[PDB]
Amino acid sequence: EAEVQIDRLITGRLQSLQTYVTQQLIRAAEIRASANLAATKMSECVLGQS
Amino acid sequence: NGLTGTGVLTESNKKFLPFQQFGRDIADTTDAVRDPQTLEILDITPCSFG
Amino acid sequence: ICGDSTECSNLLLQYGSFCTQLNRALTGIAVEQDKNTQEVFAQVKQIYKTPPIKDFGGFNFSQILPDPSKPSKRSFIEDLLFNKVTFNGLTVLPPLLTDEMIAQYTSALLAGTITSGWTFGAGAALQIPFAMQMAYRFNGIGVTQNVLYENQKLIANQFNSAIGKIQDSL
Amino acid sequence: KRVDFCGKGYHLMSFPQSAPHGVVFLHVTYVPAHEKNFTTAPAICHDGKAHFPREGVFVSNGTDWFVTQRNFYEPQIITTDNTFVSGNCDVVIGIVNN
Amino acid sequence: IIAYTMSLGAENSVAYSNNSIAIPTNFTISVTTEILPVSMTKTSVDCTMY
Ligand SMILES: *[C@@H]1O[C@H](CO)[C@@H](O[C@@H]2O[C@H](CO)[C@@H](O)[C@H](O)[C@H]2NC(C)=O)[C@H](O)[C@H]1NC(C)=O
Ligand SMILES: *[C@@H]1O[C@H](CO)[C@@H](O[C@@H]2O[C@H](CO)[C@@H](O)[C@H](O)[C@H]2NC(C)=O)[C@H](O)[C@H]1NC(C)=O
Ligand SMILES: *[C@@H]1O[C@H](CO)[C@@H](O[C@@H]2O[C@H](CO)[C@@H](O)[C@H](O)[C@H]2NC(C)=O)[C@H](O)[C@H]1NC(C)=O
Ligand SMILES: *[C@@H]1O[C@H](CO)[C@@H](O[C@@H]2O[C@H](CO)[C@@H](O)[C@H](O)[C@H]2NC(C)=O)[C@H](O)[C@H]1NC(C)=O
Ligand SMILES: *[C@@H]1O[C@H](CO)[C@@H](O[C@@H]2O[C@H](CO)[C@@H](O)[C@H](O)[C@H]2NC(C)=O)[C@H](O)[C@H]1NC(C)=O
Ligand SMILES: *[C@@H]1O[C@H](CO)[C@@H](O[C@@H]2O[C@H](CO)[C@@H](O)[C@H](O)[C@H]2NC(C)=O)[C@H](O)[C@H]1NC(C)=O
Ligand SMILES: *[C@@H]1O[C@H](CO)[C@@H](O)[C@H](O)[C@H]1NC(C)=O
Repeated sequence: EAEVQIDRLITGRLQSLQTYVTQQLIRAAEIRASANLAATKMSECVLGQS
Repeated sequence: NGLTGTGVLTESNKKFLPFQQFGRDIADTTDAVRDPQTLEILDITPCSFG
Repeated sequence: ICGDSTECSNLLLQYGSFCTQLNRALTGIAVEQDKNTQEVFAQVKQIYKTPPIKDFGGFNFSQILPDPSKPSKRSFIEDLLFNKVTFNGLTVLPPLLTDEMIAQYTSALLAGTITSGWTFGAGAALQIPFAMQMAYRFNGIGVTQNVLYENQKLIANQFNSAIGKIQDSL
Repeated sequence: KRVDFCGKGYHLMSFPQSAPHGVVFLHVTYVPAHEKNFTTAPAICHDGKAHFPREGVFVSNGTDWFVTQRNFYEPQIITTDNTFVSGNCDVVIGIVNN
Repeated sequence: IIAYTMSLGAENSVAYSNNSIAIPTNFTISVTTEILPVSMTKTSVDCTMY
């Protein structure tokens, strides 16, 4: 039944890891959108008059 | 003293008080312990990986 | 999950391949971060340098140009910005580009836009005195270039005042 | 007109082509080359008046002086048709006699 | 295999002066590609079968 105990630990920790990974993916998508905006602004307003 | 772990043991300059047994920093991470025979402020550091 | 335990590893082995996808997602995130930085900063092909003598018609750019005395080769405002803002199986990977290279790109961009105008964004940079570049820019916004050539001193003075105020506010 | 949106350089036109799950754009752009050094000046003082170019810039190969369009070398003789007058030649920094 | 430090690119000092300009005399016409995805495959999945 120790193996049952480790089963409980495993499922809990794996669920926590999955939630963390999903949050990371969402935040990275947001950051990528902001980076695209920054690159467009830098190309259009620094290398030429907008 | 029945507490099992793995790491590298180094002399530590932490200032305990005569009634503690083992200190820590955060998130239930044991950092320094006191050997029953000598009563020395040791230190625990995880073995390197990557 | 296991923390160096054989039994936990054996029990986790029968949960299928969940960890490969987990590692693959984080690797994609890291590669995306590197691509983001590279595509937002690496905009030019060569590294430009400002001339040793700096007489830009009265405009003063000393606050933004890099200072060779500092080892970081960063400007005043960059230093202010950098100063103002502050293991159980997890690791942190260093960025592909160090800060010195980012500073070098910024300096190259600034020198190119301060000497050759907007010409360096299309082909080869062509030199142009700074006053008659601001003349072109006023012509672009809808004001005849007579205004700049008649109020150059006032324009430069109030530009310097604005940059000083922005430095103080930051 | 927005710079570097589609193609590096001044944009002329584009052509689309299909792909299995996307599109391919062919951008046609204009890029200058074979530049030459010249000596410039912001305005021209004449009869005590200041002359500015309607559209172009003043250059000279050593003498003469000419007006030219910005993106292509095509000198022309300076005339009252392509220049306009505003004020006397006493305040501009860089005024030249001609 | 050789490991080195990145080269950010070429290096040049543009010739700036307060009474000198550079004007082009000839031109070239260039054609460049750009590829953009717009769609992906449509899939459907049933529970009781899966
Ligand atoms: C451009 O602005 C800078 C502001 O930092 C000027 O540098 C100051 O100049 C004054 C006058 O000599 C000195 O008292 C300060 O100590 C200087 N500050 C620093 C940080 O060096 C600079 O002189 C200005 N440029 C010109 C051409 O006047
Ligand atoms: C600058 O260009 C002008 C125009 O081409 C040159 O003037 C001509 O020079 C040729 C060569 O001697 C003469 O045959 C023409 O009669 C000139 N045209 C005039 C005077 O209207 C001028 O020589 C050039 N200067 C330099 C220094 O290259
Ligand atoms: C371009 O810069 C040069 C060098 O700074 C200026 O030449 C100076 O002109 C003044 C005014 O006649 C003289 O008193 C100086 O002796 C000149 N310096 C040298 C080194 O010869 C020139 O006037 C500037 N041209 C502009 C601002 O249109
Ligand atoms: C451009 O021409 C004007 C008029 O010929 C020059 O103005 C004269 O300059 C001389 C010498 O400096 C003075 O003695 C006269 O008093 C000036 N006359 C007037 C009405 O101002 C002017 O110097 C010339 N510019 C250059 C750069 O030589
Ligand atoms: C335009 O004039 C400059 C001034 O002599 C010519 O020389 C160049 O000057 C820059 C900056 O001092 C150097 O980086 C170049 O290496 C120089 N070119 C040489 C030595 O061949 C310049 O060649 C002339 N032409 C152009 C297109 O700039
Ligand atoms: C502008 O550039 C074009 C192409 O770079 C030049 O045409 C070339 O001229 C040389 C010399 O006669 C020939 O060997 C090439 O075969 C030509 N190329 C083509 C595609 O025709 C043209 O002469 C240049 N014009 C100017 C004024 O510089
Ligand atoms: C335990 O015994 C050893 C050997 O006699 C001695 O060196 C040590 O000081 C003792 N420790 C305590 C806490 O009495």
